[PDB]
Amino acid sequence: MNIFEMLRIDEGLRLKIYKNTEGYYTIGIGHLLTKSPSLNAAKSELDKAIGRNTNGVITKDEAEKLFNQDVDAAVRGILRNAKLKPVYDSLDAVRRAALINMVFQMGETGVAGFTNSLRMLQQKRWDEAAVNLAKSRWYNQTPNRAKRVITTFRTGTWDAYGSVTVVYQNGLPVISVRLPARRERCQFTLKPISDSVGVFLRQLQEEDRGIDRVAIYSPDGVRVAASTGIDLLLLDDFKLVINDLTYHVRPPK
Repeated sequence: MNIFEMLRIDEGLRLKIYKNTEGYYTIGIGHLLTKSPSLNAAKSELDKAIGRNTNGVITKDEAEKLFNQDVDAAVRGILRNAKLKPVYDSLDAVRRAALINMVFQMGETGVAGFTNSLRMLQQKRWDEAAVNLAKSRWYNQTPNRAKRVITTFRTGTWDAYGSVTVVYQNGLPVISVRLPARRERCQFTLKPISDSVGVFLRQLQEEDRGIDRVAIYSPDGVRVAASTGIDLLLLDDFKLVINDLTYHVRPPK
């Protein structure tokens, strides 16, 4: 787990233009296009960012490239900023990623407005920061995200985020999932030919009382049919949604 997997979870993946929860036009993995309320302003901005005529639509490659630029921008924004850099340099990798997340969501300047929180973080005072961050326009606008980001600063662990990975062992695919607020990782061995998506999903549910929703989607956000055999599933990437969160899974081969 790292900054890129973390932001994938927080931000999801969309190949069409959409309104985020603040209601601004966005695409890709959390790429804000404009704060303008015009959809043409937004299509216009997209075309500039990609360097072609998209008609509001991009490819998975274009999303990852853009995402990669935005993260880079966010790190370079921290290093150029005089309030942010000291804090960033004091922090371990996991807490650094929490900060970059914040910068990525609300810019260099919004984040430097958090003078007390930042001081507390520099001073190693993890709960006092957490409590303080928890009282902010940020937390109010996007509380679920903010809680996750705050838990990362509080703890210095990846506990608020989850996981999904796919590995072969004996020629069988093995899927491991660590859920948010869970110490234990859990794994699932499937039979490629005879097992299907729905079988795997029912097992996922069976494993934890805390799961109220599970689904698989293509990267395009189209639901994969439950009856689809696991061998077909693993020919490409897919999105596994578990409660609120989405995990972009990238099987080998």
